[PDB]
Amino acid sequence: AASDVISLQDGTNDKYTVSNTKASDLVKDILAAQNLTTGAVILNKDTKVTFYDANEKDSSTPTGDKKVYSEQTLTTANGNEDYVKTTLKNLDAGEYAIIDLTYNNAKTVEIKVVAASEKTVVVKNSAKDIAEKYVFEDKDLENALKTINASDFSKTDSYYQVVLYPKGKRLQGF
Amino acid sequence: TNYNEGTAYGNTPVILTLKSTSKSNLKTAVEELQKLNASYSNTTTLAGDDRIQTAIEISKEYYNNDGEKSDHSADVKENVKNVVLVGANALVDGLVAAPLAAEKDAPLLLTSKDKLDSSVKSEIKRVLDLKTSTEVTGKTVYIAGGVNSVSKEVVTELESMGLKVERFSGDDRYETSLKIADEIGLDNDKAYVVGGTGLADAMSIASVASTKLDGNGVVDRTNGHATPIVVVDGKADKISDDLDSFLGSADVDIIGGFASVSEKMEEAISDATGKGVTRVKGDDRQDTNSEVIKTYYANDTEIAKAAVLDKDSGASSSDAGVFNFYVAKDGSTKEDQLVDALAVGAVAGYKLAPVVLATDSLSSDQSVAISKVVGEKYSKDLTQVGQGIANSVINKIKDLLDM
Repeated sequence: AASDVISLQDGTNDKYTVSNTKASDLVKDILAAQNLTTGAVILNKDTKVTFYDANEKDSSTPTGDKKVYSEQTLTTANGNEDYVKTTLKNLDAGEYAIIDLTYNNAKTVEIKVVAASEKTVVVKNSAKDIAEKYVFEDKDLENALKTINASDFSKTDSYYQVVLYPKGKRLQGF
Repeated sequence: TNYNEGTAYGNTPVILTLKSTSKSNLKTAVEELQKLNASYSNTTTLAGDDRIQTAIEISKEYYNNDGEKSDHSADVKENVKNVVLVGANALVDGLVAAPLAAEKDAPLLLTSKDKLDSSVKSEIKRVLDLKTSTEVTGKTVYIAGGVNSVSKEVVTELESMGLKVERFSGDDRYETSLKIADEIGLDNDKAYVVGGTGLADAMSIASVASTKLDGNGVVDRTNGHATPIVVVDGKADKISDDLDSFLGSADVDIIGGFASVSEKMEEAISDATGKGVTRVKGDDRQDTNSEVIKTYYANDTEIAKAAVLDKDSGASSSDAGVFNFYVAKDGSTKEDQLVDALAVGAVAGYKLAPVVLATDSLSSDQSVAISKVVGEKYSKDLTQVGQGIANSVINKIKDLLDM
């Protein structure tokens, strides 16, 4: 719901990742939040969707990767709801998008849509199969520990949880 | 629609959510994941089905493969012009060949007695960049051992490759070691002494001997010189004239206990030199191994100061520590299993790394020694050499290395 996009700027965090398998609702929520007529915080109607390919580089672009497709301002007025939804859903490996959100609060949030499935592991030796198949950056795994090792660290719906993004798949058989 | 809490990677295959009721179970899962993730850049295993193949694996890793870097984080030599060759069943002949391999910028390879192995002949061609299109010139193979260790047939085949061959050998362990030491020379006014039965003691010190020092004792892997090792009988009263004329007036450190080198021999060397002899001793292989590590790889030593400058060039002498480590067998069950540490010695000199000798268990002295010399801020590295070292040992060393 539009609540979900407005919540993104409720805290000091302004960097998020959404799975492309949720592209329909994502776009729904973004348009819903910018079409809000009565909420205390409303998303501006300037939401910009830029597309990149990670497997080809360009140091001049903000992400450092060569841009692909067309830069879109997603609004119901611009009628580009279907191009963005279908492009996101049909992203191939290595292609992604940065959606830049601006609010009437004058706040900004960045959402990254990656061609990735969502999977939840519940825990140990469990880490073995995770590390055999995928490769991670240590700073990410370190920061994960830095949040687990804080007094502020709380449970999410009866569960302590952290979210990890592998850089890619590890070569197996060697 | 989950709005996950961070920026991902372009090639992120899956968005993993690790969850648990217990903060402890989640803590260990992510901790173990960090360690198992770094193990692919932390640990290496250079091993083969036998001694001959293992030495080839070390040559493939550090010589003419990826090039030389200024951090000393890649190859010992990229343009290799020399090779040191030893008999695979003749450890006693090549015992002190590691500092020779260091001075000659050469891999140390192993061959069979009678006829050169095709495996090794291919390796020599590889590391020396021998091709049938160019004249084979300026390329030398130094054989450490006698005709009973490396045959005459090996030499004639090495000569059919266009290679120059130089043998270093004598009538026994001690003459051969003296011939090798005489090639290296006393540019650092020092020599290391070991006993004829102190095979594990020579393997512990090979690392330190192969470390190229400059004139002031700083570590110069560019214009520096290694230190020779000499084998002595022990349980004997006099030194030969050859050893006397070699040693002259140079500093001497005897590695090993009094069963390896007697007090009588210690005083003999003392008198010929006219100087005091140092002794790094222990009661066993692993005790002498620990003592070598504690002594020569301590924080105040030059090896530690140079080893941190390879991790970060702007590091102070207060950051000194050891960051690279090697582990091989100790040869308690079978003494010839020490030959896996002979090939690595010169490499440990370049990488500024001790060699831990342990097959089935890591002694308590070794554990304390590693904890006292290991670095603090930067990452650590562990290379296992050979097959057959117990997982007990590797995990223990990894714990000590913050790994």
